[PDB]
Amino acid sequence: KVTTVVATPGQGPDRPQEVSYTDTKVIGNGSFGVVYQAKLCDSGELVAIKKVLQDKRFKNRELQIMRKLDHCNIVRLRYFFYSSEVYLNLVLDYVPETVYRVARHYSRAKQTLPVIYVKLYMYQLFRSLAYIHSFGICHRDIKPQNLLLDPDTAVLKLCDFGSAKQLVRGEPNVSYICSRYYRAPELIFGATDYTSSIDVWSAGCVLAELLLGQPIFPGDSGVDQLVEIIKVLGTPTREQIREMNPNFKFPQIKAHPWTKVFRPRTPPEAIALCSRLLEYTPTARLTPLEACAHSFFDELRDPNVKLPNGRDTPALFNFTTQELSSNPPLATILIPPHA
Ligand SMILES: COc1ccccc1-c1c2c(nc3[nH]nc(C)c13)CC(C)(C)CC2=O
Repeated sequence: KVTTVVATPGQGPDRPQEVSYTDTKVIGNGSFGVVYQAKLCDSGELVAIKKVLQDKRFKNRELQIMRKLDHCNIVRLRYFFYSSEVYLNLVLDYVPETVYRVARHYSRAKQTLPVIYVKLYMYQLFRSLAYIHSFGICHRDIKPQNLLLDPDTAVLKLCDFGSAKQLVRGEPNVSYICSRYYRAPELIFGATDYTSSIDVWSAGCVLAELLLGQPIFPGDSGVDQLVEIIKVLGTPTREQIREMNPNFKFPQIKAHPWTKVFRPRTPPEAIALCSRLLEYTPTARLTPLEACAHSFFDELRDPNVKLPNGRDTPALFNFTTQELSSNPPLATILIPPHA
């Protein structure tokens, strides 16, 4: 059974072309609408299609954002089209697994994902974040379930830009965003003048989860989230609280030292990385490019590095000027001699 529609390509000139697909199958939903998988008739390639109710009182923000983005570690918008009350259909690349699902197979077997995979996956997530943040886009929903994963190639793609937004100095933003477990403390204190650094809090939570086998901060609610954070970081400094929201009763608790938090044969360089990501003071957190340049990811800059299945690594070093624009000298670390 073949559906043909007139769709504009995601990146190109506004040149609507007939597109045909088959094998339609519901795989998802949300308050937005429904998500399908489909096979493109021409290439045979697989696709997800996010179908979203649109009014005419607004440009869709997810769409605006997806048309600007072009990057190996971000899911690609292939086409978009309208259908029957009118819906928007985003046609995305389909990747059958996520970090969350892969990590969960490990965890259900009381096992720990090998560190090489943790390096690969985290590195590519940091790239994707350098890319979007250079446009001033904040994802606002970094979690393992939103990291697409081809486990044979170890390629990771960031997906689900339905909370993503451009942040502008002096335009306030909603404090209750991000999935709870991955939600930065400034957000829990109700900050509305936050930066892109909330995505970096989230990323360190993903890293920490991948080293622990489970979420580091499993909060009963928006507010118990803060308590869970405090058990590990301890109560924040008066200056820390001011850096989060310059404008809540909790007892006084000391920091658990970072080395006691993770399994004992955990590499120092992961702990060191983690600790510069899960900082209270938002401006103390590493930028995504600085995090890519961290020494934890040095195995990935070795010229002989190989996936455990014997294949080569995916592309790790093909940086664009866009991608490097926040700190260009980092290229000396980032692009190693052998490229
Ligand atoms: C907007 O939809 C998504 C949002 C977040 C994560 C994945 C998807 C979607 C899904 C999957 N692969 C995907 N590849 N590409 C897309 C898109 C996508 C496989 C799952 C995890 C089993 C189901 C799913 O929803």
